[PDB]
Amino acid sequence: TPKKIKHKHRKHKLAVLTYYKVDNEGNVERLRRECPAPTCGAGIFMANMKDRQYCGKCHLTLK
Amino acid sequence: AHENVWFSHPRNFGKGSRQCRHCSSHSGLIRKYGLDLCRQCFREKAADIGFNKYR
Amino acid sequence: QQIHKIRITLTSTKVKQLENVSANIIRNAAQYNIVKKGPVRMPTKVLKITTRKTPNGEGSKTWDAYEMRIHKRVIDLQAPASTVKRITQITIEPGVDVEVTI
Amino acid sequence: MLIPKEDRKKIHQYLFQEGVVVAKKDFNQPKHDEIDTRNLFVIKALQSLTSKGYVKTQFSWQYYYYTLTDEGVEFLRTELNIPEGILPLTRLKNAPAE
Amino acid sequence: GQSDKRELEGEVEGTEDAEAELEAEAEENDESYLAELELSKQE
Amino acid sequence: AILSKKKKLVADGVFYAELNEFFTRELAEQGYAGVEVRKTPSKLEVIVKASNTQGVLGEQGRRIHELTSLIVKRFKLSPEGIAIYAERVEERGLSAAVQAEALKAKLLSGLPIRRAAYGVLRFAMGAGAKGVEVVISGKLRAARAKSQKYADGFMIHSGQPTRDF
RNA sequence: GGCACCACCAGGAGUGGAGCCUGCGGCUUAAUUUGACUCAACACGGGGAAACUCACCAGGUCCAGACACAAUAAGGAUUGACAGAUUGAGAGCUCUUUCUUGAUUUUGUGGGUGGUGGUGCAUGGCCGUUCUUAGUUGGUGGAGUGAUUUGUCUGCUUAAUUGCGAUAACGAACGAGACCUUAACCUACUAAAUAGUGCUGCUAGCAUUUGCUGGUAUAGUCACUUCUUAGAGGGACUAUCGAUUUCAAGUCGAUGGAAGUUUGAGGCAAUAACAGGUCUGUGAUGCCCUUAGACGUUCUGGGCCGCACGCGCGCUACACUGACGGAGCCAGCGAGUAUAAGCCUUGGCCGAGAGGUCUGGGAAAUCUUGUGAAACUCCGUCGUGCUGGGGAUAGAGCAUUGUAAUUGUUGCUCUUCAACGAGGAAUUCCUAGUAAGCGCAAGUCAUCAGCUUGCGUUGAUUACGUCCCUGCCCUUUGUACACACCG
Ligand SMILES: [Mg+2]
Ligand SMILES: [Mg+2]
Ligand SMILES: [Mg+2]
Ligand SMILES: [Mg+2]
Ligand SMILES: [Mg+2]
Ligand SMILES: [Mg+2]
Ligand SMILES: [Mg+2]
Ligand SMILES: [Mg+2]
Ligand SMILES: [Mg+2]
Ligand SMILES: [Mg+2]
Ligand SMILES: [Mg+2]
Ligand SMILES: [Mg+2]
Ligand SMILES: [Mg+2]
Ligand SMILES: [Mg+2]
Ligand SMILES: [Mg+2]
Ligand SMILES: [Mg+2]
Ligand SMILES: [Mg+2]
Ligand SMILES: [Mg+2]
Ligand SMILES: [Mg+2]
Ligand SMILES: [Mg+2]
Ligand SMILES: [Mg+2]
Ligand SMILES: [Mg+2]
Ligand SMILES: [Mg+2]
Ligand SMILES: [Mg+2]
Ligand SMILES: [Mg+2]
Ligand SMILES: [Mg+2]
Ligand SMILES: [Mg+2]
Ligand SMILES: [Mg+2]
Ligand SMILES: [Mg+2]
Ligand SMILES: [Mg+2]
Ligand SMILES: [Mg+2]
Ligand SMILES: [Mg+2]
Ligand SMILES: [Mg+2]
Ligand SMILES: [Mg+2]
Ligand SMILES: [Mg+2]
Ligand SMILES: [Mg+2]
Ligand SMILES: [Mg+2]
Ligand SMILES: [Mg+2]
Ligand SMILES: [Mg+2]
Ligand SMILES: [Mg+2]
Ligand SMILES: [Mg+2]
Ligand SMILES: [Zn+2]
Repeated sequence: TPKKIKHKHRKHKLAVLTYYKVDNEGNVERLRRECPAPTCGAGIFMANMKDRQYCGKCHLTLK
Repeated sequence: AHENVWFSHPRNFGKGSRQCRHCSSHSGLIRKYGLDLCRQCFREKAADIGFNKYR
Repeated sequence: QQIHKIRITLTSTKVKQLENVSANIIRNAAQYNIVKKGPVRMPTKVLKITTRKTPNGEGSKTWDAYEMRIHKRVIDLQAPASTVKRITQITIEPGVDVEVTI
Repeated sequence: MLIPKEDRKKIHQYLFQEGVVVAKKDFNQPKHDEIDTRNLFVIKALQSLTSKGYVKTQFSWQYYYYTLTDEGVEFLRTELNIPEGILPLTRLKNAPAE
Repeated sequence: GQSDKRELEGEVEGTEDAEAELEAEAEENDESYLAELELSKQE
Repeated sequence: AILSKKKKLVADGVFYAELNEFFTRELAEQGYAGVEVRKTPSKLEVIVKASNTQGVLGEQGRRIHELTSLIVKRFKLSPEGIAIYAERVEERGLSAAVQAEALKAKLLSGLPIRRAAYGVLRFAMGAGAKGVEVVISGKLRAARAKSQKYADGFMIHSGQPTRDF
């Protein structure tokens, strides 16, 4: 078999900018349907992956 | 994932299920009276344990 | 919880200290007007282990035969429970262990 | 080794206060029976500490005997941000018997 | 010690170590804030 | 817990063998001779015989206190159930354990074998031993290994008395 | 010269001949891991391997690479990850996939660490062998310039350099012997409701004579220690008497004795030595190799069992001194568990069996257990026949253990019913409760004992001698060897 390469972490550079929006003279936006599991809660967001939404704290997907 | 595969094979009721008290061995184990010692490790500890040669 | 038919079980590897504790208790059960049964010599247990001499696998097939002896004696006493325990502390020996069951 | 900071903490407040640690040689053991973390974490965490001259290590009959150096009480005095009243438990100047 | 020397100067040197140590050791015999509290004072 | 009579006496013996080697590895430098386990009500007296009773209880008995804690944490013993005492060996010359450990600390210093070997032949006899024989085998700078024998006085070889004297 | 059943003699049992079990070589293999080659390699590495063990093979994961640096790095160094693809795999192993953790950590440098990787011809320790043969050594004295020698020996005797004796030797030490363990004796002590017994309470059956067999008995709050157990002792020292002998050491006969072969058997065991075997027992080691695509370690599957062949340790047998079928029915050495990870398992109940199930006992002289074992004995069937000897090979089916039984683990049922009609040249073991049968327990062990280590049941023939073969020791001798004829 050919030599394999281990996976390396792939950011976005400030991935967090996309999770929130700011209304001119406003309050929190809460854009990425935060997880309702008791483990996560605020600051833990779902994943706009496709036909599912994933949160990394508790490994679960929706729709 | 890996934790469910790493060291996943059962390691009970086997020879690899047990080891020497002193030399972590799998071969030549002595289980009488719950010694759990390799037969080589027993000779070097027999006097200390309290086993002596009389007959 | 006064007078009590009490059994004391003595086990050890060495017979000299076992018989001294056994004799010392019988002696102390003499000056004290107590009735006693023993000592009773239980059949000695020979713990035998037979290994091969060679750490490797070469040579004449020679074997070690190690041995251990366990001698067990039980003595029955008719005395109150407080009295028997203080006798045990009087005749305490490091080698011999004592278990007392009512 | 990748130990969570919280699991590393419990290893240090078991080593300080009873400055000795005993660990059986099994890497997949869920609990070292004294430090609520993996047994392997205890071995590798203290292998670094004995690697950096803060604990002595002795091995006999598939068992680890970790003892805390006098140099290590000062190290956990500062890194743990603990009060400078130290005396782990071994260094309680209990004195021996003659 | 494969020589007439270094065992000669091994015997007299070996024996003076013990005589000095037997006598030194036989003279040696003739002559001879806590922590958990601080973790709880967060009241 | 509930342990048979045959296995319980063996467990006490197995405990002595493992405990003795632990002291041999840790207190090798202090001329460790042997250990005596004195069981007693409400306490487990352990008597260690060493050439140097200053090392074993160093810095206000730091070592014996930090060393007895290592036995409570490994055999799940109650903290009060064990007490360790360090006792000096009276006649060091009559203890082959002390003489062999003493030999190791000299051979590791680059000292010639002959000076080390004659140092134990005369030290044992000075303590009053009837006889002594030292055999050293191995390799020293030379590729081929050899064994040497320095006897002295009277030595017996066969029968029960070798287990007694 | 001398000793010896790892030598023979007189003999017994055999093996080699057959089938199968197992080990070794070879062949084969993807791998069929490896050590060992006369005694002293070949049922040996406690090596009875389905996984593990595991070292081999085909693949797949992890770092469990500590620590000082340097780099990268919070505007995130990095770790875990659903779903789908991929994969043998519900391995985020990898790929699409954006979520998550947060200075623990990723990369480079040194430095480590780990190896059933190599070297037992670098070593420790251990073990085997010369060899358990009887040998080894120093003080004073004699001899010699000396290294050395005598002591340490012609003879007799012994298991023995162990003793008598001779004696330039005298007097001694290790080894041998003494010593330790075990087995056999003690109606003499010490006691025993975890051992046994007689009586006695209470109780059954049978003949009625008051007897014979039982059960019960942890209150009969009995008696006893012979049998059983084990601690303190006693007992054998070749004792007494006959023979022989240097009248010595001893040896052979009787008598007494439990024991008269060192009373039987073992355990320990000297001076040196071997390139003996093990780094595949060790968190014992030096050095070399390897160290992230590992030779580390782990998961899955296979292999160590693979088969035209030679060799070694063994088991069934070749029948009638026997097979079966019923009936009789006696040991000893031992082991045994808990919130486990499941021990020994009776008794009851199912099942032809194997086996299953429900209770109970036992951490044990208490219960399994009197382990009611097998050879064996009695009465029958068979009737010299490849037969009812023998039970391979194989087909079909039923249970147990285990994640997993296919290359049948093992057990059970039916069927199939092969070589073998006592084995050439050779060669092994053995002298009294010995050989031979015959089983049982413990180790390995979830399951598997044709293996070992022990134990007891039945129980002999033939020596109690020798140097003829073989091996070893001593003395004399030769030597150009001393790394010592592997010269
Ligand atoms: Mg060890
Ligand atoms: Mg030197
Ligand atoms: Mg002697
Ligand atoms: Mg002897
Ligand atoms: Mg013959
Ligand atoms: Mg063999
Ligand atoms: Mg396997
Ligand atoms: Mg595997
Ligand atoms: Mg491996
Ligand atoms: Mg290793
Ligand atoms: Mg060697
Ligand atoms: Mg002389
Ligand atoms: Mg002279
Ligand atoms: Mg002269
Ligand atoms: Mg002699
Ligand atoms: Mg009764
Ligand atoms: Mg004997
Ligand atoms: Mg060699
Ligand atoms: Mg070799
Ligand atoms: Mg091996
Ligand atoms: Mg790998
Ligand atoms: Mg490897
Ligand atoms: Mg295989
Ligand atoms: Mg094989
Ligand atoms: Mg095959
Ligand atoms: Mg054999
Ligand atoms: Mg046969
Ligand atoms: Mg029959
Ligand atoms: Mg029984
Ligand atoms: Mg029959
Ligand atoms: Mg037939
Ligand atoms: Mg038949
Ligand atoms: Mg058949
Ligand atoms: Mg014939
Ligand atoms: Mg023959
Ligand atoms: Mg022969
Ligand atoms: Mg098998
Ligand atoms: Mg078996
Ligand atoms: Mg075997
Ligand atoms: Mg001859
Ligand atoms: Mg010559
Ligand atoms: Zn071992």
